[PDB]
Amino acid sequence: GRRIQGQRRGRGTSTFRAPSHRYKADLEHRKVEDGDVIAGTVVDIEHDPARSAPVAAVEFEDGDRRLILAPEGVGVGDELQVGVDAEIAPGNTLPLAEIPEGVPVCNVESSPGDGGKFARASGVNAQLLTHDRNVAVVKLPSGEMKRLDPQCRATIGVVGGGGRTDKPFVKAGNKHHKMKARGTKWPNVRGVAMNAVDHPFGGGGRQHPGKPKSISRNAPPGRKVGDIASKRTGRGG
Amino acid sequence: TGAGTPSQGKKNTTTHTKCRRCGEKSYHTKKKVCSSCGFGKSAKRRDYEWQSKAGE
Amino acid sequence: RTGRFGPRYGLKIRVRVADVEIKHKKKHKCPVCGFKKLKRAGTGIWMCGHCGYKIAGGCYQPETVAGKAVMKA
RNA sequence: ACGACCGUAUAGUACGAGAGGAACUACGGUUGGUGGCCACUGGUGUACCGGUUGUUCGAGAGAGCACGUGCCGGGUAGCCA
RNA sequence: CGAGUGGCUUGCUACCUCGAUGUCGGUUCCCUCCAUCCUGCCCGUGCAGAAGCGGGCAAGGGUGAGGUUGUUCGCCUAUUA
RNA sequence: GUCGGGUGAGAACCCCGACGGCCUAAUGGAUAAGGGUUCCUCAGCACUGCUGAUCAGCUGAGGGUUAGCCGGUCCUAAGUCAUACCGCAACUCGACUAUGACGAAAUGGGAAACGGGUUAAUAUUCCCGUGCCACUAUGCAGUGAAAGUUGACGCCCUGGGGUCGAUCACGCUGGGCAUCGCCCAGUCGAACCGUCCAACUCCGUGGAAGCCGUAAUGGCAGGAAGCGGACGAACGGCGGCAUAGGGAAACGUGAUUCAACCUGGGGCCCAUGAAAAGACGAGCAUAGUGUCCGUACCGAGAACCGACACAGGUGUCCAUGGCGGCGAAAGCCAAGGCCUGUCGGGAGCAACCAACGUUAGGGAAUUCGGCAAGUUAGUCCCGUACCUUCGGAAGAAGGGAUGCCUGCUCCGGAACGGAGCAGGUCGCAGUGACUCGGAAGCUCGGACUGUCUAGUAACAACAUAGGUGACCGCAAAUCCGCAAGGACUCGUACGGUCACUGAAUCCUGCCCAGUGCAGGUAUCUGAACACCUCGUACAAGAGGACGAAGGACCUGUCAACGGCGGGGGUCUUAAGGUAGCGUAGUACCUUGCCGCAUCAGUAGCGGCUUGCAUGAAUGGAUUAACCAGAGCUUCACUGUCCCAACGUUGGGCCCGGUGAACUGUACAUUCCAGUGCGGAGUCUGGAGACACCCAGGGGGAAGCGAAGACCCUAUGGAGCUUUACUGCAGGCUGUCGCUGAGGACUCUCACUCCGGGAGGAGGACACCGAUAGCCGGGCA
RNA sequence: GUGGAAGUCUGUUAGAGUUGGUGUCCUACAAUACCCUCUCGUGAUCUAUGUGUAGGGGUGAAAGGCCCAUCGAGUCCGGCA
Ligand SMILES: [Cl-]
Ligand SMILES: [Cl-]
Ligand SMILES: [Cl-]
Ligand SMILES: [K+]
Ligand SMILES: [Mg+2]
Ligand SMILES: [Mg+2]
Ligand SMILES: [Mg+2]
Ligand SMILES: [Mg+2]
Ligand SMILES: [Mg+2]
Ligand SMILES: [Mg+2]
Ligand SMILES: [Mg+2]
Ligand SMILES: [Mg+2]
Ligand SMILES: [Mg+2]
Ligand SMILES: [Mg+2]
Ligand SMILES: [Mg+2]
Ligand SMILES: [Mg+2]
Ligand SMILES: [Mg+2]
Ligand SMILES: [Mg+2]
Ligand SMILES: [Mg+2]
Ligand SMILES: [Mg+2]
Ligand SMILES: [Mg+2]
Ligand SMILES: [Mg+2]
Ligand SMILES: [Mg+2]
Ligand SMILES: [Mg+2]
Ligand SMILES: [Mg+2]
Ligand SMILES: [Mg+2]
Ligand SMILES: [Mg+2]
Ligand SMILES: [Mg+2]
Ligand SMILES: [Mg+2]
Ligand SMILES: [Mg+2]
Ligand SMILES: [Mg+2]
Ligand SMILES: [Mg+2]
Ligand SMILES: [Mg+2]
Ligand SMILES: [Mg+2]
Ligand SMILES: [Mg+2]
Ligand SMILES: [Mg+2]
Ligand SMILES: [Mg+2]
Ligand SMILES: [Mg+2]
Ligand SMILES: [Mg+2]
Ligand SMILES: [Mg+2]
Ligand SMILES: [Mg+2]
Ligand SMILES: [Mg+2]
Ligand SMILES: [Mg+2]
Ligand SMILES: [Mg+2]
Ligand SMILES: [Mg+2]
Ligand SMILES: [Mg+2]
Ligand SMILES: [Mg+2]
Ligand SMILES: [Mg+2]
Ligand SMILES: [Mg+2]
Ligand SMILES: [Mg+2]
Ligand SMILES: [Mg+2]
Ligand SMILES: [Mg+2]
Ligand code: NA
Ligand code: NA
Ligand code: NA
Ligand code: NA
Ligand code: NA
Ligand code: NA
Ligand code: NA
Ligand code: NA
Ligand code: NA
Ligand code: NA
Ligand code: NA
Ligand code: NA
Ligand code: NA
Ligand code: NA
Ligand code: NA
Ligand code: NA
Ligand code: NA
Ligand code: NA
Ligand code: NA
Ligand code: NA
Ligand code: NA
Ligand code: NA
Repeated sequence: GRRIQGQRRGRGTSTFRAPSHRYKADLEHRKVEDGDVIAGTVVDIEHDPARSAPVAAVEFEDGDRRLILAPEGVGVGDELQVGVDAEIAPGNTLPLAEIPEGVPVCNVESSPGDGGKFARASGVNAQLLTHDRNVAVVKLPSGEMKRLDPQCRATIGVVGGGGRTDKPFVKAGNKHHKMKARGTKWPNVRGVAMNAVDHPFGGGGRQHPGKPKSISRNAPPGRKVGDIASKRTGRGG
Repeated sequence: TGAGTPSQGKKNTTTHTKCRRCGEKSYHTKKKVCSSCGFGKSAKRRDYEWQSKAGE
Repeated sequence: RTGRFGPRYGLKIRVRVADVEIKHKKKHKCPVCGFKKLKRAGTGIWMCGHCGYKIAGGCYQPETVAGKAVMKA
């Protein structure tokens, strides 16, 4: 047969690549020598092409100008602060240790210094549950309990743009446009709508997968399609 | 649209050009590589044992 | 509202469109001052035509249920 | 190169209890086929004449174009049914 | 039950063509066969007449229009000698 | 095209005049690519030119392209290359990271040029006149000088300013017509220098509690209007340029609508609409310099691609010439271009064919089917059903009006803008041509726009929003690579990967036995290393102990593959079809039965339905809108038909010129029979037959065209599939090496990751190398 | 009343496509053309120029479509007599 679509992707040709050149900024927390003294002002609120959510322009004291992963409720003129002694208000960043348990956070570092990895998309937020001198327990948007070094810096509040997912695209044309700002091939052709030579589900007088859709974790690429290592399917039970 | 005659009309692009190195009109000006001597790809001249019969 | 969709798309799709965009287009009370002169500038971007205060809020609403739970905690 | 039918007289007769109901022959017509012809009716008739829209020749007069007549109205001959 | 004729149906056979003999129906146009549906002449009748039924000679001429169906066939309608 | 005329040995087609036409987003004007001398001139006709040629894109020889201020050049874009690094057996190979360079001639950014003249041929390049930029030098000014601005930007609506053009009014200049007095053309004048400034922003004054303002949104005691001021625009006005230029002459003035250009307001995004060089910021005089490359012509029904002077294909600018009209529409006509979509002559010009007009009466009877053709048509008023997702259906349907002329009214600042009124009047006909819907109903499918088999399929197929399931916390899931490495990713679960169903609406039952996936698992099974026993002075080898993933075994799971029967009042194999829908685009029997409709209805629609062999995301039912989708009916319509006729144009036929191809074993004037490998112009018997030629429609040559696509045969081929055979990648798992200290554990030192570093996490695992078992159509 | 939304409608504006005529052509004008008719025509739109992806590999709103008249595995040469 021929390689299936999931195999073409990995090559990274234009069609599957993100329009990087069109993106604005790689949102990451600032690096502070220490002290926390680093503060700045919100100069402007812009639209982030890569995330379809708002992004704040900030001017720091030492002249640095950089775009920031913005928490709901930040506005022009506001002052943010980044450090161990940063105030505890929305838009500010400081280690989970200095943060008060029970508060909504976002853009949480997986390891101190990485600049933030978790909870960064539209309207999401992590939940700081437990403290300690060794482990800071956080509940990520998926619901999973994540154990994190208390040194990991995070931002206070919930990411901006909440409620996006609420309104339907209503028409292909809309998806189209959204999908053109993303490293994805759109539209998508159902595998059962292809030929045998093109996809494990292709072929047949009528449209139905040949074998059962749940496939093994060990199935190799080219064959791993359908319901991947599904622990169950359906809705019953 | 016919792949034949009608599709022949749009052919006004320039690709292969007189080669600075070999003098053959094979220097692809878009690839900047010669399909005949390999100028722009190989310091050595493009040459293959299959350009002639096995025992010759 | 949804009427620009004519007889297309279905009840649920366009009803949610009118709903979201009616709240979306309602008069909003600005955070800085108190005036209801807040309008959406783009996806998740709001401003007040009165004093110009540009804010970060929901996508279709300037405040989200979760943005409010923040203020408290 | 003619085939066949219908109608009238025969006759409400022969026959028959009645009901009903022929024929030979003489007539008229129709239908299909056939060959030919255009006085007559009908079609065509970008021969022809008129009406009229748009535009061009300044107007008027008189004209060109609008597909092989702009359109509409009428139509000789001839060819036709 | 027994003897046949035809070569329209169907099957059997594998002789003819696989360096191709263009498929089904229809249509258009031509010639033919008789095992005759009508038309001409006859015989019989369980032939009064009228209308039939059966049979004989006879292929000159005729055998048309429609509704469903791709249909051949066939079903159905109204005319029809 | 025609009549004259010119040239020439020779003229239908070369040139001149007249008349007659063709092209109006092109058949005009300017160009990109591409061609490459095709451009111009002179001399020619052996070649090329669908005929001819004195002509030519042909042949020959000469000549022709001039730039500081038009392009290139410079910059950066997607992205490309080189060198370094690393990988690879290796490279002309390969990804990352660094550095450098490349990457835009119509159409990205961009220092600076206008008018006129001139040549056979160039021209913002030469010449005349006038102007401008950059750099350098001298001189005066200046210490400012880099912050900032600019370059620099999406889609939709819209206001204001405003040139050309067009039109209107009037004058002047030139011309046309000649029943009037009308009609046409012109009436010019740059870059540049100077100057003016609406809009936006802001300042002072002022002090609105309801006013201010718009086409619309809107503004305001956080200070409205008004008033005064700062900043501030055009390719615009005005002056200069200019007793420059140009014109035979006049060498105008006002106005409206206003492309270019300038400048504002509003709306939209699950979409956010380049960058860099350069410019400004940052004065003036005088002088010098401003190299290099491109510049001809075509730009297409003859200069490009398509073998051709090919009816094909091929980007940009002119979108403001007049009448007309809603219009960048039709039709007519300018300017400009052309008679080269390049063979001609003749016959009332037959048959037949291509395009087409018209046909009485009938009116779909034609046919698979109304295919084709026809009908309707523009604008206004009146009026408008079922159904519906309330959007729509809808221009439903149906009905009425429609010109010209005379005099007016209303809106508006006005239009050479728009809406109405009265009276008069001609025709068969007033959207008079042209332009310009036929209408209504039932059923199926797919919801919709969208996509597709370049070249027989446009569909019900694909996509889609919407619904659902699965995997994953980022050193992830998924995917590429031999590796070095990489996409997803400037991304982080409101994410993005992998699949199914396919808008809305009402819904979506039962089955985990098999298969698949996932988890668990006392016990069983389960490879190699290391270990123990036997054996061998060692080794092979035989056996044991221990046992990972996997499997047995159990559990979960159907919006996972799929299934939902026979029998009786349970059996196979887990369950035994629920809501619906049903003679289905699924129904064998079948033209099912009943009804509707018709003279007659294997069709259609409705009801029934035991469904050969319907049914729920293998989605079920249903459904407004939509549709070059499939079937059916009605009104209207008509040469589709009855049944054909006549006519128009181009062929056809004759003549001059040009001039192929298919096909051909031979013979050949055949016909009726027969015979023959059973489908004969050629054999046999008879019949017929004087030879040659023209047209015709094609009966035969099993006519020509293609070593039959169907079928079978070959120990043929290829693509595809799987629990076919054998292998391969890949995933999981044990073991060994890297690898270190004190059947469960701590540590840190290798190694890995995070951090700019300090340092933090992890850690003898992981990665990587070797091997062993399992899975293994992803691949061979 | 204003406003002017829309994968909105009509539309040979330009432009894009290709439903029917199973017309013309079928040794063509053309190795996919001509004409009439018809679909789309502010958007998932069309287009020029540049640029990326290469052969069991691309690209594919999926037709086994397309990758220079070549596609169920391009073309060239070689293996190869
Ligand atoms: Cl999305
Ligand atoms: Cl140029
Ligand atoms: Cl405004
Ligand atoms: K055969
Ligand atoms: Mg990033
Ligand atoms: Mg969703
Ligand atoms: Mg929308
Ligand atoms: Mg993309
Ligand atoms: Mg799909
Ligand atoms: Mg398919
Ligand atoms: Mg496969
Ligand atoms: Mg399906
Ligand atoms: Mg299916
Ligand atoms: Mg091709
Ligand atoms: Mg005429
Ligand atoms: Mg034959
Ligand atoms: Mg007889
Ligand atoms: Mg006879
Ligand atoms: Mg019939
Ligand atoms: Mg010349
Ligand atoms: Mg000459
Ligand atoms: Mg460059
Ligand atoms: Mg440019
Ligand atoms: Mg010239
Ligand atoms: Mg030139
Ligand atoms: Mg020509
Ligand atoms: Mg008639
Ligand atoms: Mg009929
Ligand atoms: Mg039709
Ligand atoms: Mg007035
Ligand atoms: Mg009309
Ligand atoms: Mg559809
Ligand atoms: Mg096709
Ligand atoms: Mg279609
Ligand atoms: Mg088609
Ligand atoms: Mg579909
Ligand atoms: Mg989804
Ligand atoms: Mg979906
Ligand atoms: Mg029925
Ligand atoms: Mg049906
Ligand atoms: Mg179910
Ligand atoms: Mg003989
Ligand atoms: Mg053969
Ligand atoms: Mg076969
Ligand atoms: Mg094979
Ligand atoms: Mg790292
Ligand atoms: Mg295989
Ligand atoms: Mg539309
Ligand atoms: Mg349209
Ligand atoms: Mg391109
Ligand atoms: Mg197929
Ligand atoms: Mg080739
Ligand atoms: Na299949
Ligand atoms: Na017999
Ligand atoms: Na037989
Ligand atoms: Na043969
Ligand atoms: Na036939
Ligand atoms: Na007879
Ligand atoms: Na019949
Ligand atoms: Na000629
Ligand atoms: Na000026
Ligand atoms: Na006009
Ligand atoms: Na559309
Ligand atoms: Na099961
Ligand atoms: Na199971
Ligand atoms: Na079923
Ligand atoms: Na369509
Ligand atoms: Na006719
Ligand atoms: Na013949
Ligand atoms: Na194959
Ligand atoms: Na309104
Ligand atoms: Na067509
Ligand atoms: Na290949
Ligand atoms: Na070979």
